[PDB]
Amino acid sequence: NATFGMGDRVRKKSGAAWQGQIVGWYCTNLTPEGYAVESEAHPGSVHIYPVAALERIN
Amino acid sequence: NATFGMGDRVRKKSGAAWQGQIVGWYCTNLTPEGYAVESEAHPGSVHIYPVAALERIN
Amino acid sequence: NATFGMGDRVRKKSGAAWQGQIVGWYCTNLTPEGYAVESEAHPGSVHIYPVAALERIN
Amino acid sequence: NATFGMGDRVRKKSGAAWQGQIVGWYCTNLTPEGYAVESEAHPGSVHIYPVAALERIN
Repeated sequence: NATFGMGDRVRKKSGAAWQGQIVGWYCTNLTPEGYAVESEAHPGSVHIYPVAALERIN
Repeated sequence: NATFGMGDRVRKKSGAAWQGQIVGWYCTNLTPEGYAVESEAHPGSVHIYPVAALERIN
Repeated sequence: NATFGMGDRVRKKSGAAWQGQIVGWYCTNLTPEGYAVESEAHPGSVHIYPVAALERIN
Repeated sequence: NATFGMGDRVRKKSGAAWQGQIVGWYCTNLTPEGYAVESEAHPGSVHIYPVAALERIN
């Protein structure tokens, strides 16, 4: 039901930047569809974001 | 292959504290088995950790 | 010029929760007045937020 | 008493990567000397770390 899948390259749409691959997912009441994204610039660094904060890029 | 599953209550074993439910998972080369945990004290706040940093509690 | 000072007890006003003492500060173009807050529930755990996200409590 | 000052360029020494400018500081019992660092790769993104995790670079 997934907007993204593992390995998709995405970026944060606005505010503080973040860009890299989907490496996981999470689900809470506040964020029913969330993803973990490993930075392509800082290997090993991972942030989690709601789907609405991210967009897929080539 | 999962050490934990969704909804398990866990806590960080040492250093900065964290405690609440598993709400997701992630996988990188640095952390091949990682989990997202929603704080039971601060609803909506989620941290991600490697499995070795966490332990299941009742 | 500080809205808060070290040791003030504050909480996040909305969205994911966070509550505890001011333990530091930071400044970027996106967040020209930001604070570090140590959770009173999870000792050692610290989040940083823009001033507009926080409010002082007793 | 500061190891680093505002604007110093630093990087994380090991594990997950992080690199950019010092933009703040914090102090807790677990981390009596900590810094906020804004990523030079992801503008607006800031992480906090203990001094021992960081090193100054040119």
